[PDB]
Amino acid sequence: ARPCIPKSFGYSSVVCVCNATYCDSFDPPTFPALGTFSRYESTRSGRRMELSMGPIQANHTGTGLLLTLQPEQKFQKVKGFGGAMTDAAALNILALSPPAQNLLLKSYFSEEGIGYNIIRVPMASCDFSIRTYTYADTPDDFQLHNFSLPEEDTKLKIPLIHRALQLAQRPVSLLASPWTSPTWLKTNGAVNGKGSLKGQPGDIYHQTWARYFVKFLDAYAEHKLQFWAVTAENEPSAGLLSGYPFQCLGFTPEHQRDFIARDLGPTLANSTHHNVRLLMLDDQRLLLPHWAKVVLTDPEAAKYVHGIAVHWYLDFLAPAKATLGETHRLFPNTMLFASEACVGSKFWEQSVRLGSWDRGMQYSHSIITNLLYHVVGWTDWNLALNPEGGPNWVRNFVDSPIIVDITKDTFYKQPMFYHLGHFSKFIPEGSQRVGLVASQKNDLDAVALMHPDGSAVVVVLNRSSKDVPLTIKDPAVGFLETISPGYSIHTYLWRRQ
Amino acid sequence: ARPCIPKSFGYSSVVCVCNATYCDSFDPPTFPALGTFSRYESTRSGRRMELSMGPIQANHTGTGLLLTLQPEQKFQKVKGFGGAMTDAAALNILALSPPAQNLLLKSYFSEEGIGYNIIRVPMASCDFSIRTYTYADTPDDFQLHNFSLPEEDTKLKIPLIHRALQLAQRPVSLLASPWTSPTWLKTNGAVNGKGSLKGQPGDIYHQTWARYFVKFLDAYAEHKLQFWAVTAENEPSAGLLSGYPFQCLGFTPEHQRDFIARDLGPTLANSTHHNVRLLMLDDQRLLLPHWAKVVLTDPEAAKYVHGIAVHWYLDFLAPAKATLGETHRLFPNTMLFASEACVGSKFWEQSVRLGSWDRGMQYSHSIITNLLYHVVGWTDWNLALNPEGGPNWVRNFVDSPIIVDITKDTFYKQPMFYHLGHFSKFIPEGSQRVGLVASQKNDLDAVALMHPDGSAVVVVLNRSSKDVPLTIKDPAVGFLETISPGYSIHTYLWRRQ
Ligand SMILES: *[C@@H]1O[C@H](CO)[C@@H](O[C@@H]2O[C@H](CO)[C@@H](O[C@@H]3O[C@H](CO)[C@@H](O)[C@H](O)[C@@H]3O)[C@H](O)[C@H]2NC(C)=O)[C@H](O)[C@H]1NC(C)=O
Ligand SMILES: *[C@@H]1O[C@H](CO)[C@@H](O[C@@H]2O[C@H](CO)[C@@H](O[C@@H]3O[C@H](CO)[C@@H](O)[C@H](O)[C@@H]3O)[C@H](O)[C@H]2NC(C)=O)[C@H](O)[C@H]1NC(C)=O
Ligand SMILES: *[C@@H]1O[C@H](CO)[C@@H](O[C@@H]2O[C@H](CO)[C@@H](O)[C@H](O)[C@H]2NC(C)=O)[C@H](O)[C@H]1NC(C)=O
Ligand SMILES: *[C@@H]1O[C@H](CO)[C@@H](O)[C@H](O)[C@H]1NC(C)=O
Ligand SMILES: *[C@@H]1O[C@H](CO)[C@@H](O)[C@H](O)[C@H]1NC(C)=O
Ligand SMILES: O[C@H]1[C@H](O)[C@@H](F)C=C[C@@H]1O
Ligand SMILES: O[C@H]1[C@H](O)[C@@H](F)C=C[C@@H]1O
Ligand SMILES: O[C@H]1[C@H](O)[C@@H](F)C=C[C@@H]1O
Ligand SMILES: O[C@H]1[C@H](O)[C@@H](F)C=C[C@@H]1O
Ligand SMILES: [Ca+2]
Ligand code: NA
Repeated sequence: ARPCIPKSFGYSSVVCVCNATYCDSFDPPTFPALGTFSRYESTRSGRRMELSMGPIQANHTGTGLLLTLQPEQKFQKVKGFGGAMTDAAALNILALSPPAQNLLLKSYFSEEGIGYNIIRVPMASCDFSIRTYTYADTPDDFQLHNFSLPEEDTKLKIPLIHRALQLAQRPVSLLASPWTSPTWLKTNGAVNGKGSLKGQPGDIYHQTWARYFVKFLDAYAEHKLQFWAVTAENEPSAGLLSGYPFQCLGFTPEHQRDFIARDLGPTLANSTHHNVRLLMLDDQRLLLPHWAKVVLTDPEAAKYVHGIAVHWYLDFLAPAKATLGETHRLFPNTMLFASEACVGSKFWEQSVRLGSWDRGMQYSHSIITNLLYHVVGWTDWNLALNPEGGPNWVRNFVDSPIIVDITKDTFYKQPMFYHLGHFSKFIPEGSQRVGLVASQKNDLDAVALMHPDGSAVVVVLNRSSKDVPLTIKDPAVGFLETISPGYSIHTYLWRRQ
Repeated sequence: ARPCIPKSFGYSSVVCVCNATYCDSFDPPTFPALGTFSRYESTRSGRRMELSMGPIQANHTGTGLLLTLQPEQKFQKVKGFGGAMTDAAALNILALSPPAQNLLLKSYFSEEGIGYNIIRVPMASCDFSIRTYTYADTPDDFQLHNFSLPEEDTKLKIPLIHRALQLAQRPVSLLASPWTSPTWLKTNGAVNGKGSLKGQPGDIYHQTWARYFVKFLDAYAEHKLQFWAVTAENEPSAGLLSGYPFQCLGFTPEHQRDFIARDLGPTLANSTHHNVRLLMLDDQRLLLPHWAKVVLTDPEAAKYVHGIAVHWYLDFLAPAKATLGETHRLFPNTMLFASEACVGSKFWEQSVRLGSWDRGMQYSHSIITNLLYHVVGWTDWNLALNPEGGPNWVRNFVDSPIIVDITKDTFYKQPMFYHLGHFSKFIPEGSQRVGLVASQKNDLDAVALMHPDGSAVVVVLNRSSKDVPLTIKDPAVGFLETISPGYSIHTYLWRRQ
C-alpha cells in the first residue's frame, strides 16, 4: 500500500496528491480470518480508507447503541458504482503524462483503487464538451448515411474506456445517455433551448432518433465496446424549459411513454443490441412516482423498460419514501438506479472546493439514502475536471472527485473520491441490501449488505461532530465493538462462514 | 383613454413609457347593452388592452373553432390578483418624482389601471432588500421585548401600501410571508444557508416564532393595516438546501404540519388576529399533493389551514393535473392560490428584457393554467425593479412588469403588466370560473368566468404565430364571431341578461 500524501487548500479537509510516480493505493483485497473484521476509516482530520482489524466476540453487554444485522431480511441487489467519461473528463485525464493517467485510472477501476464497475458515456456533446456536435449533423439525413463517431469518441473516450476495462477485475458496465438529437430532428432547430423531437412518436423523426441509438451502439461495437444499458434521454424535463442553456431534448412523461412503446423499444428489440437494457426518466427523483405511473401502466412501454434512472440535483424537494419508496411499492420488479450526481451546479455553489469534507458527506449521505430505498447503483458525473471545474462550453463548472492540475502533472483525490470508494470498493455487483436495526435513536447514517459469497459489509457515516461508540451484532457470528468518530465514515467487512 | 407611448429596447415588443406628466390609462366602463360584447386586445405588434365592441348573433354556421361556455358548470370563486411590496419595489417606486409615483400606483391599483386587489408583504428582509434584518435581532429575546418595525416598513412599505389602498376602489387583501426568523431561533445562526428552527414544534423556539407572527400583525395594526392572510413560511424547502444563498427557514412537510398544529394555528387563533387566514406550502407546486396529504390528514393542523399557496418556478416539472388537480380532488374545500412568480431567477435568464412578449405570454399562460386547475388567485413578485432587476443584496436580479429608470424619472410598463391586466382588471373578487369546451384541438389558452354582476369574461391567449378565426357561444345570448391574431391576448366581456 501507499498512503495519502495530504495537501490543504484552506477547506475543511485535505486532498490526496498523486502524480507520474506516486499515488495512494491499497494492497490486494482479502477477507481476514473468520472471527475477525476489517474496518476502513476516513476522517475529516485526514485518515483515508485506513485499514484496521478487530475481533468478533461471542457476547455483548451495555445500554449503548446496537445495530443488529438482519441477514434474513433481503432487499435489492446492487448493479454497481462509477462515474462519467465526458469529453471534459477525457481531456483532463489525457492532459496528464501517461504514467499519471494510469495512476488515475487505477485509482478508480483497479482493486489497488476503489473498484468502479460503471462508466456513463454521453451520446455525443453535452455541457462538459468544448465543441457542440452530434453523430449526425449533416442536415435531413433521415437514412443516417452520414452518422459517425468523431475524434472525441475515437481518440479520447473509447481508448480511455478500453484502458479502464483492462485495469478492472470485476466486469465494467457501460451506460449511454444522449443530451441532444441532431438539430434537424428538433422543433427549435438548436442543441439547447426549449425544444422536442418534431412530430409525434411513431413518425419519421422518432424512427430516425430511435435508429440513431442503434447506430451509436453499432459504432461502439466496431471499437469492441458493448453497453449494459442506455437511458431514453438525459434530463428530458430540461428541454421543456425556456432558454435551457445547453444540450437537451424535451419529453413530457407521455411523450417518453409513446417514444419508448412505438420507436425506441421496438428498434432496440429488433436489433443485435436487444440485450441492452433501457432505463427511463434519467431525471430528478421528485418526478417519481408520477413518471413511473405514466410510462409503466402502458403495457406496450412497460415491456421495454428495465429500470428507472434518477439524478440527485433536487433531492432536497423529494423525500426518499414518497418518491423512491412509493415507486418500488408500485413497480417492485423495475429497478431504480442513480445515474448522475455532482456538487457545484447551483449558482451559489463554488465550482471546486479542494478538500471539501462537506461534499464527501453529501456523496455518502446520498448513496446511503439511495441504498435504503431500493436503489441498485450510484453514478458520479465527470470522472475528472480541471481546478476551474471545466472545461465546459457554457461555463457550467462543477466539482469532481479528482481534480487534474496539468501545470504540475498532478491530480488531487478529494473527500468525494473516498466517500464514494467506501461503497464502490466493498459492494460488488450482486451484493444484496439486508436489514440493520438500531436499538435506539441516533445521528448516524448506516446500511448493511451481503456479498454474493455470503460475507457482510456495513457502511457507517457520522455527519455529526460527536463520537458515537456502537456495537454491530451479526446474530450468527457475534459482536463488533467500535466507535463512529465525528466527521468520519467507516466500512466494516467480515466473513460469516 | 390615454394610449401607450411605445419604446423598443430591441426585444420582441415595446414597453409603454410613463413619466411625471404622462402615463397610458383607461376610460370608465360604459357597460354595453345586451347583444353587444367588449374586446380588449394586446399584441406583440404593439396593441395594449385596446377596446373594441362587436355584435352577438342569434345564429352561427361554419367548421371553424367554436368555444362553448357551460355557465351551469361552476368551479372556484376568485380571490384576486396583485404583486409584492418588497423593500426593492418600495425603493424603486419612491425613486420616482411624486407625480410619476402616483401614475405607477394608479397603473396597478385604480380603475383607470388594472385593478390589483392583492399585495404580498415580506415579514422583514428577503433577497429583494438592501440589508438583512428581522423584526427581533436582539439576541435570545424570547419575550420579543425588542420586536420592532424598522424604517423599511414604517417609512417605505407601510406608506406606499396606504397609498395603494386609497387609489383602489376594490377592497385590497394583504398577504404576509416570512423568509427568515431571527438567527438566534435557528440551528445554523444565520439568515441564509441550510437551517431550521431549533428544537421541535411545541417548544420555546416554535412558541416564540409563532408569537412573532402576532407581534408582526399587532405592529401593522398600530399603522392601521389589517391582513387577509399569512403563509406559514416563504419556500420552506429552500432552508433544506446546503448554502441556500438568501433568507430562508427550512421545514419538511411534517415540521410544517407540527408547527401549524402546535404553535402557529393556536397562537393566531387565540389572538385578536384569529380571522386572518393561514396558507400552507408557499412553495413549488411539484410538492403537491404530498405536502397537502402530510399537513391536511392531521386534523389538529387541518383545522387552522385555509389554503395552499404555490410558486411557479418549477412548473415545467409539475403537470397541473397531477399537482393542482389531484390536490383539488383530495382537498376540494382547501383553496389553491398562486402567491409568487417572476422571470429571471434561473442562472441563464437575462434579469430584465425590456419589452419581452415571451415573458408576457409566460404570465398569461401560467394564470390561465392555474385558473383551469381550481386556483383562486395569482400574485406577481416585485411590483417594480430598476433596469438591473434590483436592488438585491445577493444580486439575485429578476424581471418585473414595471421597470423604474431613476436617471430619467421614467418607468416602463412591460408586456407582463398588460398580460396580468387582462385578468386583474376584468376578474374581480367573487368571479366564478365556469366551463368552456372547444369543438376541436387548438393552440389557444382560454378560460371563462362569470363576474359577480352575472356578466361573462373570457380570456383567449394565442402563443402561436398563426391567426385563429374563432366563435364563442354563450347559450344565454348567442355567438361572438372573432379572430385570435398570432401573439395576441384578448379579454371578452358581455352582459348575459
Ligand atoms: C510526485 O509526488 C511525490 C510525493 O510528494 C514526490 O516525492 C517527494 O519529493 C519531495 C521533494 O523531494 C520529498 O520531500 C522531502 O521529504 C524528506 C523526508 O522524507 C524531507 O527531509 C525533505 O525536506 C522533503 O520534505 C518527499 O519525501 C518525496 N516523497 C516521496 C514519497 O517520494 C515526487 O517528487 C513527485 N514527482 C514529481 C515528478 O514531481
Ligand atoms: C413625458 O412623456 C411624454 C410622452 O412621451 C412627453 O411628451 C412628449 O413631449 C415632446 C416634447 O415636448 C412632444 O413633442 C413635441 O410635439 C409637438 C406637437 O404637439 C411638436 O410641435 C414639437 O416639435 C415636439 O415634437 C410630444 O408631442 C409629447 N408627447 C405626448 C404624447 O404628450 C413629455 O415631454 C415627457 N415629459 C418629461 C418631463 O419627460
Ligand atoms: C337560427 O337559430 C335558431 C335557434 O336554433 C333556429 O331555429 C330553430 O331551428 C331548429 C333546426 O332547424 C328547429 O328544430 C327549431 O325548432 C327552431 N327553433 C325555434 C325557436 O324556432 C333557426 O333556424 C336558425 N336560423 C337560420 C337562418 O339558420
Ligand atoms: C453522406 O453520405 C453519403 C453516402 O455515404 C456520401 O456520399 C456523402 O458525401 C456524405 N455527405 C457528407 C456531407 O459527408
Ligand atoms: C429591549 O427592550 C427592553 C424593554 O423595553 C429595554 O429595556 C432594552 O433596552 C431593549 N434592548 C435593546 C437592545 O433595544
Ligand atoms: O449535463 C449535466 C450537468 O453538467 C449537471 F450540472 C447537471 C445535470 C446535467 O445532466
Ligand atoms: O482509528 C480507530 C477508529 O476510530 C476506531 F473505530 C477503532 C479503531 C481504529 O484504530
Ligand atoms: O425571494 C424569492 C426570489 O426573489 C425569487 F427569485 C424566487 C423565489 C423566492 O421566494
Ligand atoms: O384588432 C381587431 C381584432 O384583432 C379582431 F379580433 C376584431 C376587432 C379588432 O379591431
Ligand atoms: Ca426558487
Ligand atoms: Na471552458
